Amino acid sequence: MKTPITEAIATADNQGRFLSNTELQAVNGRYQRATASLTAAKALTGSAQRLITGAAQAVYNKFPYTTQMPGPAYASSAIGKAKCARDIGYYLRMVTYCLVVGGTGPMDEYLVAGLEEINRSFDLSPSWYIEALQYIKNSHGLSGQVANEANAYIDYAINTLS
Amino acid sequence: MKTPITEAIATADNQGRFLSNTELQAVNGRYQRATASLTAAKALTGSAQRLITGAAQAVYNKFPYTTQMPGPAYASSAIGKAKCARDIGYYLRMVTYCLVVGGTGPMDEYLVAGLEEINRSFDLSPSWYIEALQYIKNSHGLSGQVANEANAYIDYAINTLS
Amino acid sequence: MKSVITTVVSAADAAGRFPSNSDLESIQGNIQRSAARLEAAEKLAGNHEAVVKEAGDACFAKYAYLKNPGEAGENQEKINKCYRDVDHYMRLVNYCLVVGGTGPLDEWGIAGAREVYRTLNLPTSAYVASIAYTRDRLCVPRDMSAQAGVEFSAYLDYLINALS
Amino acid sequence: SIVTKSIVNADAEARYLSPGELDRIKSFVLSGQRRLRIAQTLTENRERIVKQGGQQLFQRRPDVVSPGGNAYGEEMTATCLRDLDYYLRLVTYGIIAGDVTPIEEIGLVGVKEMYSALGTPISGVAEGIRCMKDVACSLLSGEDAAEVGFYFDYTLAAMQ
Amino acid sequence: SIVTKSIVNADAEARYLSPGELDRIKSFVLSGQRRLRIAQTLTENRERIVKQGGQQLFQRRPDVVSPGGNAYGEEMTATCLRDLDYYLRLVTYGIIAGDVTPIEEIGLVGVKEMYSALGTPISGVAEGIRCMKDVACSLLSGEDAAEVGFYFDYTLAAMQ
Amino acid sequence: MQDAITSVINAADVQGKYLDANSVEKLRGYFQTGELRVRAAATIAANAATIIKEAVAKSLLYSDITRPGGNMYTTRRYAACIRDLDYYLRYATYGMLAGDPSILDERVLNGLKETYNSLGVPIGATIQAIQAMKEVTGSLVGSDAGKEMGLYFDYICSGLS
Amino acid sequence: MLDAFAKVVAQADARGEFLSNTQIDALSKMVKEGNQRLDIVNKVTSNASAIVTNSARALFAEQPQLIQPGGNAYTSRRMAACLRDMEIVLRYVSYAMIAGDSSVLDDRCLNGLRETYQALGTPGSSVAVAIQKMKDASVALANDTTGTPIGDCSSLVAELAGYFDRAAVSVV
Amino acid sequence: QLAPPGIPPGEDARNNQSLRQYVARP
Amino acid sequence: AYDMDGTGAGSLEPRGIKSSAVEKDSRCFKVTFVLPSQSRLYTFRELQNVYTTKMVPFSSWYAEQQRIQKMGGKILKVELVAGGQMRSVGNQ
Amino acid sequence: YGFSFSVLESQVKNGQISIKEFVRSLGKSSVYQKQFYQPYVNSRVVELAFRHFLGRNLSSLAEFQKFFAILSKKGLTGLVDSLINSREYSDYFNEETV
Ligand SMILES: C=CC1=C(C)[C@@H](Cc2[nH]c(/C=C3N=C(/C=C4\NC(=O)[C@H](C)[C@H]4CC)C(C)=C\3CCC(=O)O)c(CCC(=O)O)c2C)NC1=O
Ligand SMILES: C=CC1=C(C)[C@@H](Cc2[nH]c(/C=C3N=C(/C=C4\NC(=O)[C@H](C)[C@H]4CC)C(C)=C\3CCC(=O)O)c(CCC(=O)O)c2C)NC1=O
Ligand SMILES: C=CC1=C(C)[C@@H](Cc2[nH]c(/C=C3N=C(/C=C4\NC(=O)[C@H](C)[C@H]4CC)C(C)=C\3CCC(=O)O)c(CCC(=O)O)c2C)NC1=O
Ligand SMILES: C=CC1=C(C)[C@@H](Cc2[nH]c(/C=C3N=C(/C=C4\NC(=O)[C@H](C)[C@H]4CC)C(C)=C\3CCC(=O)O)c(CCC(=O)O)c2C)NC1=O
Ligand SMILES: C=CC1=C(C)[C@@H](Cc2[nH]c(/C=C3N=C(/C=C4\NC(=O)[C@H](C)[C@H]4CC)C(C)=C\3CCC(=O)O)c(CCC(=O)O)c2C)NC1=O
Ligand SMILES: CCC1=C(C)/C(=C/C2=NC(=C\c3[nH]c(/C=C4\NC(=O)[C@H](C)[C@H]4CC)c(C)c3CCC(=O)O)/C(CCC(=O)O)=C2C)NC1=O
Ligand SMILES: CCC1=C(C)/C(=C/C2=NC(=C\c3[nH]c(/C=C4\NC(=O)[C@H](C)[C@H]4CC)c(C)c3CCC(=O)O)/C(CCC(=O)O)=C2C)NC1=O
Ligand SMILES: CCC1=C(C)/C(=C/C2=NC(=C\c3[nH]c(/C=C4\NC(=O)[C@H](C)[C@H]4CC)c(C)c3CCC(=O)O)/C(CCC(=O)O)=C2C)NC1=O
Ligand SMILES: CCC1=C(C)/C(=C/C2=NC(=C\c3[nH]c(/C=C4\NC(=O)[C@H](C)[C@H]4CC)c(C)c3CCC(=O)O)/C(CCC(=O)O)=C2C)NC1=O
Ligand SMILES: CCC1=C(C)/C(=C/C2=NC(=C\c3[nH]c(/C=C4\NC(=O)[C@H](C)[C@H]4CC)c(C)c3CCC(=O)O)/C(CCC(=O)O)=C2C)NC1=O
Ligand SMILES: CCC1=C(C)/C(=C/C2=NC(=C\c3[nH]c(/C=C4\NC(=O)[C@H](C)[C@H]4CC)c(C)c3CCC(=O)O)/C(CCC(=O)O)=C2C)NC1=O
Ligand SMILES: CCC1=C(C)/C(=C/C2=NC(=C\c3[nH]c(/C=C4\NC(=O)[C@H](C)[C@H]4CC)c(C)c3CCC(=O)O)/C(CCC(=O)O)=C2C)NC1=O
Ligand SMILES: CCC1=C(C)/C(=C/C2=NC(=C\c3[nH]c(/C=C4\NC(=O)[C@H](C)[C@H]4CC)c(C)c3CCC(=O)O)/C(CCC(=O)O)=C2C)NC1=O
Repeated sequence: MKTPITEAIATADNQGRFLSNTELQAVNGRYQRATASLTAAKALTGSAQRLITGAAQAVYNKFPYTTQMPGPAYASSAIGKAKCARDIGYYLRMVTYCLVVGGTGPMDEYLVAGLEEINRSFDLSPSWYIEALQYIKNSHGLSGQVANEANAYIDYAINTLS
Repeated sequence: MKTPITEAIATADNQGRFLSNTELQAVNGRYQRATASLTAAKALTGSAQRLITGAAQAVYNKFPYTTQMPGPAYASSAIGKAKCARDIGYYLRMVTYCLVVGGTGPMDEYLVAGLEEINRSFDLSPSWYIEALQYIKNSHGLSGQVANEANAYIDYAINTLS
Repeated sequence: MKSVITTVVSAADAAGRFPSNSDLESIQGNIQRSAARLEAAEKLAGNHEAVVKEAGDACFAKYAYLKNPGEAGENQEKINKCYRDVDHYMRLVNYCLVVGGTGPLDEWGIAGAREVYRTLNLPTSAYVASIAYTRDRLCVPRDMSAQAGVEFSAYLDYLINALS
Repeated sequence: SIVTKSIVNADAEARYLSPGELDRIKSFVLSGQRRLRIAQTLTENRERIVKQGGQQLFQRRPDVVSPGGNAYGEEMTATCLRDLDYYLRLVTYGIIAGDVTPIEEIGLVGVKEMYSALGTPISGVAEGIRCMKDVACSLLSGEDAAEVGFYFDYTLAAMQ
Repeated sequence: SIVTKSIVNADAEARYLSPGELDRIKSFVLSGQRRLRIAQTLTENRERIVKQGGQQLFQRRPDVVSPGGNAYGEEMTATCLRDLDYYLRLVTYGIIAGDVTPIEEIGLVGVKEMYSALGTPISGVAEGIRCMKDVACSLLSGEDAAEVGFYFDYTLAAMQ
Repeated sequence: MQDAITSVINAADVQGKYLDANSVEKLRGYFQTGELRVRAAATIAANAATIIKEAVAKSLLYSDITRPGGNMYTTRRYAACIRDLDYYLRYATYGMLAGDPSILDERVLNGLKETYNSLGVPIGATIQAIQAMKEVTGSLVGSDAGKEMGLYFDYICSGLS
Repeated sequence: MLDAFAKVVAQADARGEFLSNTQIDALSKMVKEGNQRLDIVNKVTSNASAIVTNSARALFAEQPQLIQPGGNAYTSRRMAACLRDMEIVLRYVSYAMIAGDSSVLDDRCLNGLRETYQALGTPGSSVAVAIQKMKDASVALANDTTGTPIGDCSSLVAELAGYFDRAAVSVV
Repeated sequence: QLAPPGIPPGEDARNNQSLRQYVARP
Repeated sequence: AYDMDGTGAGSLEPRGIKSSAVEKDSRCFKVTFVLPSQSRLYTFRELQNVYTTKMVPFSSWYAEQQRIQKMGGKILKVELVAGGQMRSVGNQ
Repeated sequence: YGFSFSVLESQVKNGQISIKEFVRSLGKSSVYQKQFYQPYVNSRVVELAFRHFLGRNLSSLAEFQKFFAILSKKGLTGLVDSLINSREYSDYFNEETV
């Protein structure tokens, strides 16, 4: 779990020493930034079903073959359209977890680690999820440093898929 | 390079001993299978352009969005079409190298080491190259143990892509 | 029935000896070779109506003159008998693979065939156009195994060598 | 299902269920996990199993779609594929019920009276289900294709 | 067996065997390796399964062996255990046949007429088979004891 | 005459739709209890006569329906009872396996209370016999299996009332 | 790790005995099987990706509670570790098929695998379902002709089923 | 099952050990 | 089920024909007999042939053979066409 | 409904079995018990048997209890065989008249 709190503890514990001001300053920067981070976590949560149902539609309009091809990997039946919107709500739920914790720690273990073995095995294309994450970036409707904290964890997910 | 000859040398040189009959039989079996493999490589070479033009067209039929979507990754323009018939000829040439050598060595050193890193970076889909390889497995026209040797290295590349 | 048994019990019976070790050894060859030649007896049996269909029309594609009046394949009934005869020659080859020798061919199809094909004015070259088409339609590891294609072809062109 | 007619069998005979009947209700319910996976494959492949099903049906029976055929025009051809969607649905019921009892009393009992009374060639609709069978068994492994194909050919048998 | 009455069922109905019938003949023959092991356990345990079977039978029903009981004396008590050796044998047949069809037409059909006509208390012989069941299921694991005990209690049901 | 699978297929078929996640969700719930129902139906088949002997002796054995004038006096009338109670313990076993009480009203409940009124059979003593028979059935098959077998007994008692 | 030929020699050396003539003929017919054994190993490794990803897809359809939030195979890393274990077991079973002996399979794949899954909390009865789904997916792929000559492979496919059953009881 | 832990299966040293000098495996 | 459940005298279902037929028996006879009606002269129904030869099952031959003599019939010949003899299992 | 008993129309049209045999086998069929046995009660099954295998209704109360106890103990195969094997069947229909 990459938190700013736990990266400070692991830095002091690599050399067997107490928490100095090198570490208390690192966890000070979590608390100054936590005001803008915790307001983005409520705004992305409160408009989640608008963003999940909107971004699932954004993939079908860019990739129309995913609703036409036969196979278990595509969203042509109702089973595949339900497993598509499940994944978009997995990506949105990880982003709000990172804004709550402070660092890119929840989506490292729960989302990114092991992901490209899954997309290669189950024949899922990572360009579908980039297009869905591009929709949430342009449509959360936030502004200021609330938007900059949210756009950073969205862009962190886009770089892992690309 | 992985070869029945060089893997016998490397397993005796690791132990630090002379080539016994454990190693003289592993290269005897390479010489028995070499007649089937060299007829399979002479036939795949002489019908390469038929297999290259056909396998690229077999990908544009299954995935017609690859000749439609704009961007650098897709075979929409004449430049992206030329970089696709070059990719099929790379996958086919490594199969005829593996038949000549006698193992999955030339396509390890030249094609499949680093393959998942250059696909994810340049945003290529491994499902495009599987359908290009299922065509060659169904259209080389070989028979018997000549086709058993050719389809063994085609099926090896499909396992790394998937 | 000229076979591997009926040469070692026809030569021993004319000699008046028991089956010695020279004749038990000959039927040991009837266990190793018969693993392959029954496979060509089984693939030919399960696909016989498509082989003769693919072979019997090559008699008429090569020689198109048979459907002229006065010739051999002139009407409906004589065309069906011409496809019947290639089914016969494909049946005795299935009988010869399961016997072990050329027994059912040398007694039942070959012997007397040069006297009926001259009397009934059948062209015997039209028969070997159908059998030699079947020998060259044979893909060796696709139709059957490698060895079963040797056994099936060696009775086929023996039948060609009988008719020509 | 196997549960309901193993009961009504032993029901009529004035007896309970034997080990032969209760070791198969037992054997069927442990099979139930694998049955739902098989029916789940055919459930959201009806777009490809029906449309490719009517693919080979018209290539093998152009009379039924040609002018004068029963399924001629934009109208009847839509209903021409509607029945295949029906029978593909009943096969999903038979796979989950472990028997053709759902297919029996739906789409099989008195089917010749309907199609004879509709002017439809009953042999033609039998050809349609066979074309769906090759598409269905091509979507599953060998262990499954011995089941999914197994219910189609029963429907083929009763439909002629 | 399950093979013979799954046939005569589909025989009477003028039809072949469904997947529900043929996926169980299939499921039964793969079960055949495990059935012979179970019957092999009871085969050379008849010395203990019968003798301890009549152990609890007399402790639970001393009337039948007391003077006046049907199995009184050295003679009847030997035949008293002979019937238990019979019914223990038929359970080995039912386990291998996968059904009580061997136990049905041997030792069950008209059994009340025999034992009523012999003066034997039919409830007493039912108590004997139950005592054998606890000895038999004590010789096998839980997965097997749900079968070997399963055929005894059917014999208990039909024997009253 | 529908089991749990037949009822699930009927409702999913009657709307013309496939077996969605909710229809298969109940079917998976039925297959989970498939192991429990057979063992429940196993022991009930073994102790059929013992269960009925326990119920009548515990509910209506010595009451004055058993004595002269009561509804169960003559031996033909007494013998009809255990014949009659055998169906309730038997058909309840079928409902426990099928997981659906459709077989009960199809083959037991319809014309039943209208028949006992004709004969003059006391419905009050009948239900208490089935209630006592339900009580002993929970002894054999256990708690949850008794909950399953007991769920169809009171279904008979409810409709027979 | 010793193959089927060295298993006979290892038993004879502890007796101090030469191999008798009825033991050499039992080993000369293992050579005669030969090509049929390498055809089985070629068919289960050429399709080795398809055996795992189809049997996994058919395992969460029957048991959907594994991929719900709170299930043992819900995340990216826990799903990839599920497909990883199935490829390891399938790898070592094909090692025991080319050897003719299950020695390499339980030396370095099955020792402690049961106690590993108890420590992690992985349901070992559901892991055994996945081994059996890979068993018949590769048994059915062993006895199809598709480029092989026609013959009897029935004793070797029964041998391959025994390795999948040994791995499925050594896991729970 | 398998061999015990560490024992290479098939290379056991107690295969044809005499009983008079046999030592029980801990 | 079968006809030998325990029924005999003094039992609730009436004392009747009890056959020794197993569960779903598959043995059947080939019988031959004449059976004059002996009731047409006060009923005056139409006449039917009384000489019949038919396959009766083992499950109900005894009832039929017990009844054919009830009305004065004479049995000319019977055989067991289908089924075995002394067969413990397999009559089903 | 396109039903078919080809085996029974075989064995009756040749005369291998009587009409009474063909009628009894029809009664023990499964297309019958699915029609007139499963949806009804053993009480109602007894009366529906008389309309079919005897062409008349029940006559008395004791004629019920004799035939209900038979169906009570042997089911459909025990009831229809007890009607076809009665004397009242034979007086009206023996082996040839439907
Ligand atoms: C050219 C001469 C020639 C022969 C003489 C036989 C020799 C012969 N017999 C058997 C082999 C055998 N022979 C028997 C026969 C018997 N065993 C008995 O206990 C009975 C007394 C008797 C039966 C009649 C059996 C049971 C086997 C082993 C099973 C078998 O191989 O069929 C084998 C196979 C095993 C081996 O390698 O030895 C051979 C080659 N075959 C030949 O090709
Ligand atoms: C028992 C004996 C037996 C055989 C000998 C074959 C013979 C045979 N092969 C084909 C049919 C075929 N045979 C081949 C094979 C080949 N085509 C060539 O030109 C190459 C020489 C060779 C490659 C190995 C192909 C590719 C077809 C299908 C297309 C065609 O007819 O050529 C047909 C027509 C019916 C069919 O489609 O199968 C027949 C009779 N089948 C048998 O049952
Ligand atoms: C035991 C093996 C066996 C055979 C090999 C055949 C051989 C054979 N063929 C024919 C008889 C015939 N065979 C042919 C055949 C042919 N004429 C043609 O147009 C083609 C050239 C050719 C077929 C490709 C015809 C047309 C007849 C009928 C001759 C006639 O009616 O005049 C007859 C005369 C009796 C008859 O069948 O009518 C016989 C013995 N029959 C056998 O029983
Ligand atoms: C190095 C690569 C390599 C392989 C992958 C194997 C594969 C292989 N198998 C066989 C040879 C064979 N292969 C089989 C196998 C089968 N037949 C069936 O019907 C079953 C489907 C299947 C069982 C798995 C049989 C039965 C033979 C014997 C040939 C025959 O008798 O026809 C041969 C040819 C031997 C010959 O004919 O001379 C080869 C090359 N061997 C190798 O050297
Ligand atoms: C001087 C006297 C003397 C002996 C009697 C033996 C006694 C003996 N037997 C075994 C060893 C054994 N003994 C048996 C015995 C049997 N197998 C069965 O299935 C039946 C129960 C029975 C055959 C009749 C078995 C299977 C083993 C092997 C145990 C194992 O490896 O797990 C061992 C362990 C060492 C070994 O692996 O051999 C010893 C000391 N050794 C001696 O030195
Ligand atoms: C919490 C972290 C997490 C992620 C990211 C995750 C992804 C994930 N998505 C999957 C499947 C899927 N994903 C999709 C989604 C799509 N296909 C399309 O065509 C659409 C365009 C797209 C929707 C955007 C489909 C259709 C499947 C089913 C594929 C199959 O079962 O073969 C699977 C395969 C196993 C399963 O069915 O559950 C995984 C593991 N699982 C996780 O636990
Ligand atoms: C010898 C081993 C070897 C392999 C395997 C290899 C693959 C390879 N393919 C590439 C590009 C490419 N590959 C494709 C191919 C396709 N896109 C489509 O639309 C089609 C569906 C499909 C072909 C059928 C295209 C269009 C590009 C250009 C992508 C780009 O320039 O961004 C690139 C990017 C570098 C470049 O521009 O050349 C590499 C490294 N190179 C190698 O040296
Ligand atoms: C679930 C079991 C079940 C079936 C099968 C079923 C069939 C059914 N098929 C119908 C019509 C039809 N069905 C066809 C079918 C065909 N034409 C062809 O050429 C082909 C051979 C064949 C299809 C493969 C046509 C053309 C009509 C319309 C006939 C008309 O308009 O006169 C209709 C009348 C319109 C309607 O209500 O749909 C019914 C009820 N109903 C059921 O409940
Ligand atoms: C395979 C099915 C089968 C059975 C069960 C069977 C029973 C059978 N039990 C018999 C006797 C007997 N059976 C008993 C039995 C008992 N006494 C008791 O107290 C106990 C309650 C009970 C035993 C547990 C006695 C005492 C006799 C001798 C009765 C006499 O001598 O009058 C006899 C007569 C003597 C004989 O031929 O053995 C038969 C045929 N035959 C069969 O074919
Ligand atoms: C399968 C569904 C089903 C049921 C339940 C059923 C009941 C039924 N119960 C009957 C009688 C009877 N039932 C009883 C029962 C009782 N007396 C009591 O005091 C108790 C409260 C009760 C026992 C629990 C008695 C005594 C008779 C005989 C009545 C008489 O002779 O007048 C009769 C009259 C005919 C006969 O028994 O042969 C029927 C038809 N029939 C069916 O088809
Ligand atoms: C000797 C060769 C060898 C094997 C085979 C092996 C297995 C092994 N499997 C593991 C985990 C695992 N194994 C599974 C597998 C499953 N869970 C399920 O729900 C499914 C039923 C099943 C397969 C589909 C899962 C989900 C984990 C991750 C457990 C966790 O991270 O909490 C782990 C824990 C470490 C890790 O995360 O990688 C080891 C060490 N280790 C070895 O050294
Ligand atoms: C009223 C005049 C009359 C008689 C006598 C009669 C006999 C008769 N005895 C029968 C069987 C039988 N009869 C016996 C008798 C015996 N086994 C022996 O070892 C003894 C020697 C003998 C006892 C004394 C047996 C064992 C069967 C059953 C045969 C079988 O299942 O194959 C059957 C076959 C059907 C059935 O029992 O349900 C009939 C019809 N029917 C009649 O209408
Ligand atoms: C289950 C065992 C069994 C068999 C086999 C059987 C046969 C049987 N075949 C019959 C007739 C027949 N069977 C045939 C058969 C043939 N004509 C030919 O040329 C061919 C050689 C042959 C067809 C292979 C014909 C034409 C009739 C009608 C005879 C007539 O109307 O006179 C009849 C007369 C009644 C009827 O068909 O309804 C019976 C009972 N019954 C059985 O219970």
